[PDB]
Amino acid sequence: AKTLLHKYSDIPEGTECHRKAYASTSIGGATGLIVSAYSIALKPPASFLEGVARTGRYTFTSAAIGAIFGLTSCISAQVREKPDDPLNYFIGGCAGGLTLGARTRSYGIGAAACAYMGLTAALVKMGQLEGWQVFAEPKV
Amino acid sequence: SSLLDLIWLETILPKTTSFIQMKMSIMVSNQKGLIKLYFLSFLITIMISMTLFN
Amino acid sequence: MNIMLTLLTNVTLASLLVLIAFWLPQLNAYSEKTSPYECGFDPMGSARLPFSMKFFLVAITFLLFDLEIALLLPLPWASQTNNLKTMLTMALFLLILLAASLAYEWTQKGLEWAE
Amino acid sequence: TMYIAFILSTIFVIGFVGFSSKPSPIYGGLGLIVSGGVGCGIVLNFGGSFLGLMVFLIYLGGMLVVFGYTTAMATEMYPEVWVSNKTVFGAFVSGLMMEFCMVYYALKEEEVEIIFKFNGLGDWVIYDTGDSGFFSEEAMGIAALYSYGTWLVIVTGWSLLIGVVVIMEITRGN
Amino acid sequence: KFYIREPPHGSPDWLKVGLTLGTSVFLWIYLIKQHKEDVLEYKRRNGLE
Amino acid sequence: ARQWQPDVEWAEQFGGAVMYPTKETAHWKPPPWNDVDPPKDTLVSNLTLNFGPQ
Amino acid sequence: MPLVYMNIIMAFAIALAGLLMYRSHLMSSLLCLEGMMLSLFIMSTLIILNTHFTLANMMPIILLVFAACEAALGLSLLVMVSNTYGTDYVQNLNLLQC
Amino acid sequence: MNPIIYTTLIMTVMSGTMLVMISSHWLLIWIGFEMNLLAMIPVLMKNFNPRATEAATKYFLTQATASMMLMMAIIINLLYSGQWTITKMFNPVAMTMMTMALAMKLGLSPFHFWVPEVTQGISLQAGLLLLTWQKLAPLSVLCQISQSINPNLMLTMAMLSILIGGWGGLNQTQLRKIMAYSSIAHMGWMTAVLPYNTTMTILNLLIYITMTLAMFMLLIHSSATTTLSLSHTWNKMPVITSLMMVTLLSMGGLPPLSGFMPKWMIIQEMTKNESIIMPTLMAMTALLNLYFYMRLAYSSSLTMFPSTNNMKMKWQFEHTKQMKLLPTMIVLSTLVLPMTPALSSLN
Amino acid sequence: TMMSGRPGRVPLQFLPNEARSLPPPKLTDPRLVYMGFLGYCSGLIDNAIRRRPVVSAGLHRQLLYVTSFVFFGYYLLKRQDYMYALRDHDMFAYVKSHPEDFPEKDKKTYGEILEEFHPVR
Ligand SMILES: CCCCCCCCCCCCCCCCCC(=O)OC[C@H](COP(=O)([O-])OCC[N+](C)(C)C)OC(=O)CCCCCCCCCCCCCCCCC
Ligand SMILES: CCCCCCCCCCCCCCCCC[C@@H](O)O[C@H](CO[C@H](O)CCCCCCCCCCCCCCC)COP(=O)(O)OCC[N+](C)(C)C
Repeated sequence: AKTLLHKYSDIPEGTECHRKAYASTSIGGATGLIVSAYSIALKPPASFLEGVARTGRYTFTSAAIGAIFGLTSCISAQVREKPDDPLNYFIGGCAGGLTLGARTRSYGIGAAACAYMGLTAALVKMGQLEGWQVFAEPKV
Repeated sequence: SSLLDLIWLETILPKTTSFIQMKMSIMVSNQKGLIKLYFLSFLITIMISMTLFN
Repeated sequence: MNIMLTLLTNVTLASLLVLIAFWLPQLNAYSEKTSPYECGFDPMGSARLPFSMKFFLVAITFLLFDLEIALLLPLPWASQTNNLKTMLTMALFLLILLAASLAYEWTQKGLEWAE
Repeated sequence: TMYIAFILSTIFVIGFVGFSSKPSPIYGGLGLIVSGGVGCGIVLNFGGSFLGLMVFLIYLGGMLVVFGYTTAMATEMYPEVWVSNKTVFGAFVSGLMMEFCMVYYALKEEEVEIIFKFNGLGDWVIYDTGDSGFFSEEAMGIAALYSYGTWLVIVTGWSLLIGVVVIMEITRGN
Repeated sequence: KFYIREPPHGSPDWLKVGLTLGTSVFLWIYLIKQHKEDVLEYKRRNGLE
Repeated sequence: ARQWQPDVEWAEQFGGAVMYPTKETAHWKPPPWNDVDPPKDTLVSNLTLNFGPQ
Repeated sequence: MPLVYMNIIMAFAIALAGLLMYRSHLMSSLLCLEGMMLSLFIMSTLIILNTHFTLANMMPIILLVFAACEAALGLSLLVMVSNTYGTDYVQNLNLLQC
Repeated sequence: MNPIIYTTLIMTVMSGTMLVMISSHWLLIWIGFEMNLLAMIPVLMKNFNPRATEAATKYFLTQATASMMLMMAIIINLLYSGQWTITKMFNPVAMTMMTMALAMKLGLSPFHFWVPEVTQGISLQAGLLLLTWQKLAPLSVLCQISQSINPNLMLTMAMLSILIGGWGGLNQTQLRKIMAYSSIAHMGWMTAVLPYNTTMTILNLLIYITMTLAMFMLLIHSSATTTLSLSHTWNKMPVITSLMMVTLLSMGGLPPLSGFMPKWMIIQEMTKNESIIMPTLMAMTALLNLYFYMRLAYSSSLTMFPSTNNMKMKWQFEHTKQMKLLPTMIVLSTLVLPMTPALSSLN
Repeated sequence: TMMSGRPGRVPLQFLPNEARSLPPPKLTDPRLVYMGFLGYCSGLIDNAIRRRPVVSAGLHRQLLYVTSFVFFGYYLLKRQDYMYALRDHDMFAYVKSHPEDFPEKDKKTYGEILEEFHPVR
């Protein structure tokens, strides 16, 4: 987890779009694997083949979302020549939301996911820029 | 009155949020109460905590 | 080392006796000879069906009292201490609590088998 | 060296793999008895004869009750054994393969697990040169439960008495 | 006699009433004395009066 | 000409096994009033033994 | 750390994974629970005997005592469940839901 | 159960918790946990029925697993330090095991399912004792070992607890399961503040215990275990419904009630440590708890549901047993906001 | 735990000896009056729950409620004041002992400080 995030962040912002897409795809695949493992544990499938099918579907959905987000964000940053701009991450997040909507075959899910993932990704970019921290170290 | 106030402004914030919360509530609370299932969940949690937390 | 050799010798002798028993004599086996024994007639049920245990509570009490005696076993070495009064007090305390457990179960009818 | 402690530890892990693959409580108890005896051997080699014999005796007594309970409560028409079931055999083989892999890696190189760092060397190496005289340190430390450890005796005896009360109360019914 | 059955709290429980009043009075006088002692000790320690 | 107060339809919408029923949760049923489930007609199945003739 | 400690910790992990993965019987999970405390006993006594912590030699005995209390508690619950349902299967403990 | 045996079992539960709280030795802390569990099982099984037996079985399995993991952590810590004293743990793996075990004992997510299941299984008195006291002990251990807690693991489990509690409570319609999910959310808040100010953890614990005692005792007084059962209480004793409504408003965190004080202090304390996203998400997620508290308040006090015909006989009769300290719990859970700076006395 | 384990702390002591040098709360403290008000509210709620006349019945019981709340509030206020005095004492001592960490800065007037002007139009 931390190693994957370190790789993704160590690739520079506006360069190496293929490596950025690979790293984001790996992160998405790991997230999908975790979600699928919890789904298998909590809602058991009727068969081993059904379990494998569900795991593959969730993993591919997450990996596709990650790949689309990373590729779109890096390409947008490259073409605009404006790294460190939250708009690139917003575009990547909405592209990932559209990918989720396509995977689920639902326009409403696609639209809501585009909005929410775009806001989340833009906020993550702003946090990287401004030094925001979620799990802050204790002090004071 | 109709398209914006009664339909779209209602759909964007309060209706969509309520629908998402209801769906997540159903997902969380829809359990059969099987110790086998949620102990397997415990095992997955323990492995994840040991590996991905350093 | 010597104890391992002794255990190996005993196990090997017993296994050799089993091997001689199962390979020396003439064998004739058929389905009627190897059928289960129930006094000349066929068994109605199976021997793997549940078998009620009328002393299930005495077994649990046995677990607890067995670990009580595990606590009591190191007493011979405890008698070499300088704190003889404290040692004697704690030994008698453990034994009195064991007696209290026995008395409680006896009066509350835990020692009676289920009917 | 003779690797006696390592061999015994491997047998200990094998018995755990057995009763954790969980064929049926009869064979689970058999594997647990084997593991208890082997652990008695391990701690006998390390020095504690009283502790080894005590844990062996306690588990022999405990598994005797489990046999009677599985005859009454946890039995079926065809009790499962390790080769009888696909799941049980799969889990048993998985555990054996994992133990073999880790043993081989540790013997071939100083294996650092994702949790702890282990060095492949002598259990005889790790021992201490010094000796006692005319008494057993383990026996004296255990016998110190009555001179020292007055508080431990009190809480332990209270817990045992309340345990008798509890088992009587749980099985009351009505 | 309105009630066919004697109410549990028909008559005051004089023991409880006396204990209540005594406890309240004791707490009040103890609080007054404690405050007076606290003021005196504070003044003595700080060298005021 | 008076304030509206809930009726049987309202109460019954609040009286299910769970809020927001689904297929599974509609197959679910609310627990008994005194929390005591009716006894199950399990079979004792006493052991049958041939005592004799040999 | 010697390989003996590695094997004992591995045995504990195996017994923990056995408990968390029920099959049908409650008794098998109880046996997995008893194995975990056996591995804890062995690990504790190996650590204590190696370091000559003399006063800590009584700790494994207390560990065994409370293992016995847990086993007694579990067997009592098992007999109650079996009386109610006819079998010690864990599938019958489904009246309560999350 | 004999009254003497019941009171000796209650005293044994309390003695185990007190041993945990006063011990300085990890073995004695483990002994206290074991004694607490052993005496706590019959209390759950006090009223014998299959649901109580199942709840006691699930509680025993979960607590035995947690105690085993805790002892493994203790032994691993002893291996790398030779120390039995409860201080900062010297091994990160042992600390992770200890955190997992204590979280499983407390019911923090993803170790929460047993909380609603067991609480629905057991009676109202048993649920009251369970929630209150069995949260009281592990939190004291966590406060003792707070300086080595992994902030990431602790805060992840806390946010999971808040989210899961809100959502489960949204779905539930049984009062005991509602209480259990509310408990999960409040434990989330306390353990979220835990790595920064154990004083704020203690303050939240006390306020939560007061509100939970008042709520459970009101349910016991009204003999209501479902929403529709509680909907008949306005026609028997309308005062109890009003007090319950004010207590529910307090639990939801509305100012100026006593439920606002812990959330306020925790948000402030976390903000001092440069945490903003976490307090904002935690504050926004509590709206779910407030929603299902308000849904419960609509049915019982703010609207008048249909009643039955035997309520007339119930009118003719009077409640006999008197709840101990119910008025005090009602007042402390609603009206002590102007007394906030006493948390320094709590320090 | 900030002040837990502060040197010289006696365990399980609600009020130490060094707290006697602080001014005790006045008996007419507004916080004490609010504690008495909480006691009175508890008494009224007791009467209401037990279905006695709320304001009239149980005057002795209501007096006991108010008195208990005032008593405990007095001692709680003393402990709270002591803890705050202790905190200020420690903070001042640390600032005195670490001058390099808490330096006095030269004061500049607004005639010397330059601030950017942002017109509102
Ligand atoms: C006291 C405890 C330990 C006991 C150890 C052994 C004690 C007995 C020692 C003397 C045994 C004498 C041989 C008896 C063999 C069985 C007879 C039998 O089956 O006959 C029918 C069968 C008849 O065979 P058949 O071919 O005619 O029959 C065909 C089958 N039917 C019947 C259907 C037609 O006899 C044989 O097969 C003869 C086999 C060879 C006999 C001699 C070999 C053994 C020699 C033993 C020497 C001692 C050392 C080795 C033995 C082990 C001890 C160390
Ligand atoms: C008859 C008159 C009325 C009596 C009513 C009594 C009801 C209350 C019972 C008294 C409770 C306090 C017991 C007083 C004697 C015990 C002394 C000891 O416990 O006091 C200190 C500790 O006491 C308590 O911690 C603080 C007592 C104050 C708690 C009540 C106020 C809580 C704040 C709530 C603010 C808003 C509500 C305002 C009140 C209405 C000791 O410190 P220490 O041993 O080292 O603590 C170690 C653990 N730490 C460090 C982590 C804390």
